[PDB]
Amino acid sequence: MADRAKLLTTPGVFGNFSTYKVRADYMKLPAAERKAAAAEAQMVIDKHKDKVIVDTYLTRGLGAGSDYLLRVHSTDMAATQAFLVDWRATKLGMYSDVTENLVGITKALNYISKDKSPDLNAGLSSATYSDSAPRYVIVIPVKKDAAWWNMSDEQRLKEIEVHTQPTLQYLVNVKRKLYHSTGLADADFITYFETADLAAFNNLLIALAKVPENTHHVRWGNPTVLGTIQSADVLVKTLSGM
Amino acid sequence: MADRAKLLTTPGVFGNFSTYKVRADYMKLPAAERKAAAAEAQMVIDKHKDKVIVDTYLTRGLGAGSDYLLRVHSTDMAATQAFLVDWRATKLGMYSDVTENLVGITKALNYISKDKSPDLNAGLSSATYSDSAPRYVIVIPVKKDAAWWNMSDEQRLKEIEVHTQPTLQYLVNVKRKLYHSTGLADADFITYFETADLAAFNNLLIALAKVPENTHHVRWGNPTVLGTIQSADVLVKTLSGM
Amino acid sequence: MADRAKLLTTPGVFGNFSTYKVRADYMKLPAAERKAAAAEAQMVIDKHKDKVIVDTYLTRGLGAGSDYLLRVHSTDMAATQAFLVDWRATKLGMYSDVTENLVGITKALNYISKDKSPDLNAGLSSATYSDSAPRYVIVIPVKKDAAWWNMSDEQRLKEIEVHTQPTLQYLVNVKRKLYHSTGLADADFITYFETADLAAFNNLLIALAKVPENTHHVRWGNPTVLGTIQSADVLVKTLSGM
Amino acid sequence: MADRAKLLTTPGVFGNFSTYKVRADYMKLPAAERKAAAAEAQMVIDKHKDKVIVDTYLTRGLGAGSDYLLRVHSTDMAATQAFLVDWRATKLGMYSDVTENLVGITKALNYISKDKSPDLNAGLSSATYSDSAPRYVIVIPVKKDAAWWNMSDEQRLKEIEVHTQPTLQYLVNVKRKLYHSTGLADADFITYFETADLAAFNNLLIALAKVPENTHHVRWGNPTVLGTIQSADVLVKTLSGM
Amino acid sequence: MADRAKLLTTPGVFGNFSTYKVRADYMKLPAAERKAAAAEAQMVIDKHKDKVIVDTYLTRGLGAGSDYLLRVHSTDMAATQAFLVDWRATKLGMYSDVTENLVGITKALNYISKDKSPDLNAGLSSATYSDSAPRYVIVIPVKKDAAWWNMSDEQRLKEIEVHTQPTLQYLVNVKRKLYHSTGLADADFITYFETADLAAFNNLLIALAKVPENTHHVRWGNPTVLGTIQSADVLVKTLSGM
Ligand code: HEM
Ligand code: HEM
Ligand code: HEM
Ligand code: HEM
Ligand code: HEM
Repeated sequence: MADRAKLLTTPGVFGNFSTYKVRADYMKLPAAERKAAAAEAQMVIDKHKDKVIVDTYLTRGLGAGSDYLLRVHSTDMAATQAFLVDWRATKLGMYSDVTENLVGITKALNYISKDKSPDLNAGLSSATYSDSAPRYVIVIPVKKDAAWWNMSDEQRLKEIEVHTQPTLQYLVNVKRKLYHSTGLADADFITYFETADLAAFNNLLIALAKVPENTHHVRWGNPTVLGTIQSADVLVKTLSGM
Repeated sequence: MADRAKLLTTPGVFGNFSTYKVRADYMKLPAAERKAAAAEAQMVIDKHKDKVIVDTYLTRGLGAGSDYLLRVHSTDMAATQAFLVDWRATKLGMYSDVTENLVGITKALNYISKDKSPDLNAGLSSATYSDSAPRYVIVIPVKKDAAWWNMSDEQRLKEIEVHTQPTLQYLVNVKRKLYHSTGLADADFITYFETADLAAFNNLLIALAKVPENTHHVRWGNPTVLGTIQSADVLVKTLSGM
Repeated sequence: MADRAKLLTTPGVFGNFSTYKVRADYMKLPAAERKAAAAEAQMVIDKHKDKVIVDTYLTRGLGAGSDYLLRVHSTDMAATQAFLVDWRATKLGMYSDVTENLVGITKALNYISKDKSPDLNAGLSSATYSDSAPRYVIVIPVKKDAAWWNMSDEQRLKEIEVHTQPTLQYLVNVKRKLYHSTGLADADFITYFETADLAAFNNLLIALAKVPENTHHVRWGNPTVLGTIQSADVLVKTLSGM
Repeated sequence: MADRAKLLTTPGVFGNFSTYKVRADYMKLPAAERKAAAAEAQMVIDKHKDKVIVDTYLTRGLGAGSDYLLRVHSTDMAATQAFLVDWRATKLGMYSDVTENLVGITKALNYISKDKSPDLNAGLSSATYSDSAPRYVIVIPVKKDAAWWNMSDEQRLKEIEVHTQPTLQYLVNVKRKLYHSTGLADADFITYFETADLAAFNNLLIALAKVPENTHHVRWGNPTVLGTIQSADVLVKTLSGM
Repeated sequence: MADRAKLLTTPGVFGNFSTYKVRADYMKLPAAERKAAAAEAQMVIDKHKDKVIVDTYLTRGLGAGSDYLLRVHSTDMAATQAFLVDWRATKLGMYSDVTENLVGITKALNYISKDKSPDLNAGLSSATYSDSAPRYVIVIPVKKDAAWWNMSDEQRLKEIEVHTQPTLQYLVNVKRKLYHSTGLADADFITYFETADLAAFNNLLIALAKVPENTHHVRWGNPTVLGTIQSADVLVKTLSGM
């Protein structure tokens, strides 16, 4: 059976990110049909609970790319697909147009490992989030240029150490997670963040804009997906006028 | 009730900018439904008056990106979202397609502070708008390249002094406001202007095109949002044939 | 009140260019409904005759960007908006989707004045169009890179003298008008041409491609709007099957 | 009747290329409505037979840009427009969305003339197509960068001689026609090919990719339009389920 | 009846790749119409079995570009078109919007041939897939810059040898097929992969990102099409809620 804490903290897990706009004729449906949408959403999540985990987020009003985001994990990529196929059959899903959908895999540390960069690795492992419960999500797709990948392992390691040094301080108020996507999407990475403090988040990304690694980005957003963390019930009720 | 002056003049405020096109079938609604739209807009703005302020602008006819613009402020990012969610549930909102939606935060001065640049700071602080009441809004999203951000604080200060020296004169007939967006949108900044004098505004932007800072812009518009300042009542009536 | 000759020949005039596609369901309306459209167009133009002038052009079949173009002038930018708001309320307008809308202002000569460049200015001043009445319009939005604007006044003057030298001969065959748009649209200029001779026009633009100024263009079309000059009556009848 | 052979083989002729998608609701129309489409197409082509010639091609299934292509020639650009206006008012036309529409003019040889390049000109003039009747069409819009146009006539001639030398051999199985578009569309040229042998065509374009001229292309496709040559009757019946 | 193994393993075969989104109103159709779709799909595949082969893949939930992919082969390009024209006439086809459609031809080895690169060719020739049956498909369109094509045959061979050396090891768990598209689509190549191991596939693409060839890519995806391999019956049933 699928265990949430394990799926969120181990290598080899597929993360499937999808954003949707609600079609204009959804709100033209009868109120009873929309009232029932929330229970249909919970049933489809529950149907797939032995294979996948699902998180929901409200993006309407915080960007033009979408109205909501789904983050789905499984050790089986096709299982994420099957969940999303069934989601699209729900009442809300049927009235949802997909606007972005990126997949990636979690991996062991390539750079800031105990073996390769022990001091920074220690700071990474010892950090503790100490703020209020996160309220916001940010997803940033990232793609690096050919020049980056053609640099040596040693050159890249140095640039990732420079990425890490000024950002460790933000682990008190930003949670991060990295997925790897080269060959599976038009991105090298999907980056995922949770925070209560968007002022801090803006400062964190400014810090990263200022390092030489940033000279290699050909995608660093587009979209930058900003949303609020919501339960599935609240999300679907909100989008259904319920 | 949220204090408008405080929200417009203090540092940690979220600005939420959204532009919409009105769908073709809105004007096919019965006249009674369109007549009721202005009061619905007033009620939703009223509902959220404890947490947000709202400004409306008519962009139809002055660009192809949108028909209207909303600028929403709050100290709580999610409160701006909640207002926009409720806006979208109004009759006009139901028939509105979002075309752009950018958010940012207000900050203390990074460069032209009393400490760092006292003469320019004094000129900035003492400037007074003296023209007739503004009639037009311009919103310009801005994003700077990695080379900009990788420059030193001193190198960047010098370029911002050069931005400021030739433009202080325009504070007699252009009002300006800066928001910071890196990590929250696909922009580093949202810039907001009010004026009665678009000839002056064109000259102002030409002056800024001519300085070295401009060599670093990867976004400087796209869209350049141009509109007229309108009350919410007049905006909604105009778009409703009322 | 508005005077066509004054508005077309003086500095400080706003030019508002807008292109539209006619939605497919317009032609599904009964002929009697479409028959009324032409009179409505003339009435809205007449309603605004004290503040604006209006020209109409048919673009269907000469590009994929639009079916028609409106060029509207006024000394008040908001008056151009008011006209287009009312245009959108007409039968044809309500079935029109805007595809591009750019505004700009007419200005005194910056470069090829008698003061700064007397020989070329004499050629500009003495040229006379001497072909048949123009049949075609071309609108070309232009934007120049930061490197252009960062060049000195003298460097830019030389490049504009090189723009002018090989093109003066085409004033026999082509009428031109320049508008300035930096800060008001995602363009530095809107350029407007009338001609009966598209062979000559092609040769003219080839001559401009060959000069060093052209190395600074980041927009030089996109869209290149090509149309035929038509009365408002003929335009609306044509798009209405009448 | 217009002289087809003359329009296809002389300078100063306008070529008008347009591609369209058939709307999803076309095939929902009653069969009797669709059955009438083919004769309507024939009638509009006949109506304009004094001023224009028309060729039809099926692109559905060979690219995502369009379902069909029209190639229209006339010595009067406005006459090509008039035909396309009337085409759009036909049953199939009313259910067609234009996706690309580019115009250009045929010209005398600029480079590989008897004057400038007599050996290659002789090769060009004496070449004969000798393969199976063409079955396929390819249209490739081309635009060259400012650096190309800024090169001297002599520099450009050399590069075009290098274009021509390795491609003359393909005149046995590829028919070519060049149109000039600068100023009339977002392209410098429209290039048109007919062949039965797409393997040969692929090899021809690879040969051209390999020459220094290709370093100057900023458009070389986008779209690359690939279709099959069809009669108007077969084209319309195919797209109408008849 | 076309010979599938021959079409999949010989030079001179046309590959036609198309992706589609299912329109929102498909699921609004009565159940009986959707239940009939799978047989209609099998009938059209059977109708064309003398000339083409067809493979089907489910892409919904693994990217935002499409809901399904068709890969069609024939020695006659027009036969692939004829199949796709009849596909679009089926119930599912009629409710499908094409999102990408690229064609190409299979060719003999240009670089890693026995004559040009015998050691690497031997490794290519001896390599055997030995993992579990593939479950996933990846399609990556590739286009190389003018600088690549302008390099000599020897220079390009060296870069393709470097492509091949680190990737031979993946032939145990990734199946590959190359098609050539210059002149036939806005791509130089279409690349096609089958695997059960997306972790391996990500590592494979990372290896290729790191070589100098990658500095020449102007397209390497866009879209990167990720799907699951499915029978036609299962594909159509899944998209029909059956
Ligand atoms: C919140 C504080 C942050 C910390 C402490 C941090 C730390 C790290 C570390 C340690 C790695 C290396 C992983 C490995 O060895 O495989 C890494 C990789 C990465 N980080 Fe961050 N990061 C943070 C925020 C961000 C943000 C905000 C973004 C994007 C905007 C980002 C984008 C990435 C990317 C794309 C990689 C992969 C780099 C590569 O493999 O080339 N990080 N980060
Ligand atoms: C109206 C007269 C103008 C004046 C006096 C002016 C002045 C300034 C000043 C003093 C700052 C520095 C803020 C700080 O220290 O943090 C600044 C920043 C900025 N201004 Fe302006 N400005 C004007 C117009 C404009 C216009 C028209 C634009 C856009 C077209 C613009 C875009 C910006 C941007 C993007 C920043 C942030 C720069 C950075 O942090 O890298 N400004 N401006
Ligand atoms: C028809 C013959 C043409 C002549 C004689 C001509 C002449 C001129 C002159 C004298 C100026 C300088 C105006 C000033 O001093 O402020 C100018 C500016 C300009 N022209 Fe033309 N022009 C012609 C055609 C065109 C065409 C076809 C285009 C675009 C394709 C074009 C684009 C522009 C632009 C963008 C400017 C503004 C340049 C700047 O301020 O940096 N012109 N032209
Ligand atoms: C089929 C064999 C081909 C031959 C023999 C051939 C030959 C030529 C010749 C002789 C010219 C010069 C015309 C002049 O002097 O004005 C020319 C121009 C041109 N050709 Fe081709 N060509 C062939 C195929 C192609 C293809 C496949 C393309 C596009 C992919 C192409 C694109 C062009 C363009 C854009 C020009 C105009 C160049 C300029 O004026 O700068 N040609 N070709
Ligand atoms: C799975 C292991 C892989 C192996 C062993 C491999 C091997 C090869 C070989 C031997 C060639 C030369 C074909 C010839 O001589 O004509 C080739 C060409 C090519 N491969 Fe791969 N490849 C693999 C994976 C990939 C992947 C994953 C991609 C794309 C992301 C890719 C893209 C290409 C392209 C575009 C070409 C044509 C290059 C050109 O002609 O310039 N390959 N590959």
